[PDB]
Amino acid sequence: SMYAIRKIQFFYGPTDKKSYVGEEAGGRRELFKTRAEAQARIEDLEEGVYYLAHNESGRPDYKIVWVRGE
Amino acid sequence: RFILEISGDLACFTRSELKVERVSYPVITPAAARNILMAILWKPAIRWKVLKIEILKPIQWTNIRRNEVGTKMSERSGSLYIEDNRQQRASMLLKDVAYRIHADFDMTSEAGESDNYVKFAEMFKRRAKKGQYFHQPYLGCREFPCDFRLLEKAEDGLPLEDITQDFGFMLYDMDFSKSDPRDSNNAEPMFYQCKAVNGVITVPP
Amino acid sequence: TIEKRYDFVFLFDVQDGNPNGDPDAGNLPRIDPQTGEGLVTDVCLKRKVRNFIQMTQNDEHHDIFIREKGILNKTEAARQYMCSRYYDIRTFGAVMTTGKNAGQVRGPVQLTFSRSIDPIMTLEHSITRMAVTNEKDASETGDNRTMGRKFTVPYGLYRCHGFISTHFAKQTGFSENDLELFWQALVNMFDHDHSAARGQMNARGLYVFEHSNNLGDAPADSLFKRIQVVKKDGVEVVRSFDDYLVSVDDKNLEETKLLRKLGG
Amino acid sequence: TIEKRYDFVFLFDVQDGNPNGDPDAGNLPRIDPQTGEGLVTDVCLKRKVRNFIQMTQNDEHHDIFIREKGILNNLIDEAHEQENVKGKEKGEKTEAARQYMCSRYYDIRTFGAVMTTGKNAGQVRGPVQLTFSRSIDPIMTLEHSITRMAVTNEKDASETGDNRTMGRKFTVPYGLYRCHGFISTHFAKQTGFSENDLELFWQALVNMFDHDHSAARGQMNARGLYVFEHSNNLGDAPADSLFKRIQVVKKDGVEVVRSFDDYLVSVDDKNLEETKLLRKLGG
Amino acid sequence: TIEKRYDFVFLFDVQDGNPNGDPDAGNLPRIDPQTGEGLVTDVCLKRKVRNFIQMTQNDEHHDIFIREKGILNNLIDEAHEQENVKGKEKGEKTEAARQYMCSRYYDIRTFGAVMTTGKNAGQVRGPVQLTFSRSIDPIMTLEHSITRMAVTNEKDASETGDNRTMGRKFTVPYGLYRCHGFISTHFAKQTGFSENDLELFWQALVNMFDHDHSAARGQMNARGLYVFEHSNNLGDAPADSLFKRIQVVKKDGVEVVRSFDDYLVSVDDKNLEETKLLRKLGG
Amino acid sequence: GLDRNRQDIGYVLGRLFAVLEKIQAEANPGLNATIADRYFGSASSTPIAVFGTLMRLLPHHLNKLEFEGRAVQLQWEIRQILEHCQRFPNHLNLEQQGLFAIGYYHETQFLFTKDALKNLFNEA
Repeated sequence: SMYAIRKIQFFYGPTDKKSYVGEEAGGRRELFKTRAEAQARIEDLEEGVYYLAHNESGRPDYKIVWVRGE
Repeated sequence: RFILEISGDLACFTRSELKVERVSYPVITPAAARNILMAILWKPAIRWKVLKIEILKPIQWTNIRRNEVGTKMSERSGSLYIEDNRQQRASMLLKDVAYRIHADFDMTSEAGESDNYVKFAEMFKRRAKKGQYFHQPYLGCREFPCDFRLLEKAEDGLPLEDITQDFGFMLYDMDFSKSDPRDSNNAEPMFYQCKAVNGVITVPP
Repeated sequence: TIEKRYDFVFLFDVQDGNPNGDPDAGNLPRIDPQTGEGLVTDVCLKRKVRNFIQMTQNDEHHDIFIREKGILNKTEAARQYMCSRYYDIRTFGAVMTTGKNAGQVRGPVQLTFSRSIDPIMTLEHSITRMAVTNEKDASETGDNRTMGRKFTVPYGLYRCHGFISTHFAKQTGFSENDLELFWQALVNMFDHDHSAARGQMNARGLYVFEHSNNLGDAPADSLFKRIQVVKKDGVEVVRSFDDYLVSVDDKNLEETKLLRKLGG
Repeated sequence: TIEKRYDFVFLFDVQDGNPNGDPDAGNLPRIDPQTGEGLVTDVCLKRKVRNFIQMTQNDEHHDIFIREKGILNNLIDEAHEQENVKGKEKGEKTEAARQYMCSRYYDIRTFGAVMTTGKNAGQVRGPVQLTFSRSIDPIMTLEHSITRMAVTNEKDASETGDNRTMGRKFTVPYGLYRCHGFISTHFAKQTGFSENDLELFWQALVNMFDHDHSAARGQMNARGLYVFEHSNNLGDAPADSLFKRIQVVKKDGVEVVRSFDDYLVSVDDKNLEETKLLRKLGG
Repeated sequence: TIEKRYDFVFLFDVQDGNPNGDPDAGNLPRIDPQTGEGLVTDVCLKRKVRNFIQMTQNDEHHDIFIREKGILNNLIDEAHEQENVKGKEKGEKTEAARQYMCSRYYDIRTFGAVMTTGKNAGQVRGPVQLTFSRSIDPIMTLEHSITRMAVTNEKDASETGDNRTMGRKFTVPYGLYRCHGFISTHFAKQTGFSENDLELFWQALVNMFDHDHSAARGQMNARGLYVFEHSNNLGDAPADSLFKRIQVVKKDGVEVVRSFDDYLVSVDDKNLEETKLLRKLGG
Repeated sequence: GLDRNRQDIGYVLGRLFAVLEKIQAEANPGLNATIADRYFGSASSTPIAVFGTLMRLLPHHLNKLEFEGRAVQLQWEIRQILEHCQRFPNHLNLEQQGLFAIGYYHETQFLFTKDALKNLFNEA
């Protein structure tokens, strides 16, 4: 259906929270038809240096997911 | 009557419907002025009454957050260990406020022996001049101390007479009646602020 | 038991490090948005006091009732016992689950936000580390690249205003020796607080105004105005305590209010 | 555990090359924007001490929680499944984990440490906190440039011009750095930082630099270590005076600082007779 | 592996030629603007070492990693098809690459190296390190101008007075230069640096310059090589209390220096003999 | 503008160098070669090396200048400028090294002006 990415973020202190990708801006969460686009998207996020926020434990984990077509 | 002016850097008077995360009023609270007067001189026989309130400088916001605990302490407990309780809280603080007040007072039922109107008025003037009180009046919270100068009329920056916006219905006070000594339980009288041009006028019942 | 109103002014400075990072915008030192100077909320000072007392005395009459795990691990009768047991609870007060009127128990001492004399500027160091946090993806292929952004300030100064109110001390029994303890505390409140984030924070000067009667004689505004602190004219960039000037006026206060120089 | 609170002042200089390089601007040595003085963040010096321990001991009770390449979370888990930690329930489990880890790794005992990632094992403030370090007089950086005589990949045997290979290696000619350090008795009692370990720490700082050499660093060495030893548990007096007793200043003649003999160090011990002891180690 | 730990000082002069020129400032020698002293970046002297080895050894177990014209990724990949083709499964495959590289190329076994371009093969800090080296007393560069008989191209076909563009050459009338070198042990144990390599290295230093003469450099030499030898893996005494015992001073009589007879060399051996050793190599 | 008598060493040395350069320019018209890359690097720290050496050969350039008026005017100008100095310093502080450049460029701007030197000479 609609392929996309699940986003998880681990903070120091056992807590941690979840949100998709594409919730940054006016555009809603972004939708890819093919898993290949999602794989490339994962790669290009993994490419760069990662700048930690405050009270952040380690580099985030992305996993791939297809969401039922909205 | 009496005319007084209050000054200070910071002040919040939290609405009810947002008490969880502070959203202060634009204007001062008619209930608050009562207690501010009572701070200088509390007797068990005096009933205060506020008549006129005057803004002085344009309203101005800032925002802040700090770490809180939300568990009222109880006898059965030993301590709190706040690390297991913290609830970060935000606040909408007014900045750089000075207000002017016209107010008077009357007598309660328990007039007592020394129920002389004149002596209470005189000692109030004395305490206002020398700087005397049970405790420094707040400005809606203990951390914002205020400063009060007893003046006659027009002894500060010219009042900001500019017509300002409405505010709908506003907190007035909290009834003491159905409560015995030490305010067992209370209700909440309201009023209508109705955007006074510059001088907000407190109507009695 | 105390019987006179008290006021005081407190002067303290941060050498290098962050006093109170905002928990809303990353961790930057709090700064007043439209002027460039940096606040320090009172509650931080109150916490440092409570920690000092818990660390120093360690016996009865001097428990704190608001602890931090790191350091260590009819109604009127109970209320009086309790307000006799914990130094903190009788000093700054507390609010009971139930009591005379919603549990309000105030206590004498009060404090206030402590601004800075001059506008202040911040530095954002970028910081790294050896090992990856978790084996998740393990960052094995040299991907441990991560940055930390630790904050700092170069130097400043801070003014704090504090009150007392003896009437509350009546119903809390604030003995004058407790007040002496309080003075000693704020004098030495900093040597027992060192953490990487804050860096070296230091206490400069304490000035105590004492009245004669219970209700006071002179409105405290002038009492504060007597002390003045100014930037030295020559320098345009402040870097130490040497760049400031402190002036005390004891020409008129001697009527019925005494002044001390406990701080220095 | 230890007995008496300590404070101290530390003096070291850089001969040639960059002590700490900002990951925001190449490897420019860290610099104050206004005064023009050089900054060396503490974590660098902490890292150097950790490295010295790594070199010197190679024994249990002295391992270090942070190393060149290791999964922290795996270390926490390993420490987690031991008999004491297994036996207790969750509430006491964190404290047990803290106690075991503090028993094992010298680093966590001395400095601070944070561990809440997987199976949480708490936070420890650690006794020996340590401050920034500043440079006495403003320093200048000599932007050096170098060349390579090969090319990394096979993509270009010959560049558009010559092989670019323009490498930059920054250096600093001189400057005295000072820092201030504290040790706490009460916090020490919690994690068991014992006296002998303090002895090891003093030895470390005295001989810390000789065992850290690199291309970029150049010659470094340490000059001064002055120690104030409080008498009673609580403070004798505020530290600030104790620091202000010793000072360093430029000799009047020079205006381009290029050695130690340019500077002058003076120690104050007249009003010392108070119970605070001054012990000098650096020289 | 070496069972001691070495620190040494080195003294070399230049007669009439540019020792190493700014890759940017035309080609003029590298000088310290504020004090007007000379500079010789370390990589230059190290590269001279590598050239010496290239000429002398020319077999396996002394091949050199950096060459006149080569592809680095090719050298890494070639190592990736040794016996350990995949048997280490990317966990220590990189570590196996490090071991093989350090097994072959004497350059990497001695000085540090970085091999993480393609199929990353590791990093080595390097048991030996060297500092920048600078001039005892200021030097003054004598710019020149020279002329070539014939024109390179035909673009400037016409020959006029302004034609036959001169181009330049730089020289230094004299100088002297101090070098400071450190040898680690604990780092040595990792990459198998052996005693025999050290002997080769001393012979490399003493006889470096005779085997390297170009047009620009002109004559250079080696005035002194002194080695202080520790007696423990632990640093017996700090660096400076060693180095200050070898003091070189301008003689009084001359105001302008022109040759080694002017300078004076003093070696101090008061009591270091008890544990430390001093051996003379330069002379 | 340009200070007549700022009197700090760098500025006067910079003016001197600029004048020498302009002399070299008009002395050899059919040329583009600039003493700039030749001696700014020398001039910053140790003028004592370079200034006198240049002064050795100024007279040749001056004589090779064709027109008498320019030569005598520039002669008087350098006589004016050299009045401020008393001794070639051997080393310069950082601000001196920069102010040397500022002086050079101000002097070049002033010289390239159409007739200012003519007016000043005519006053003389």
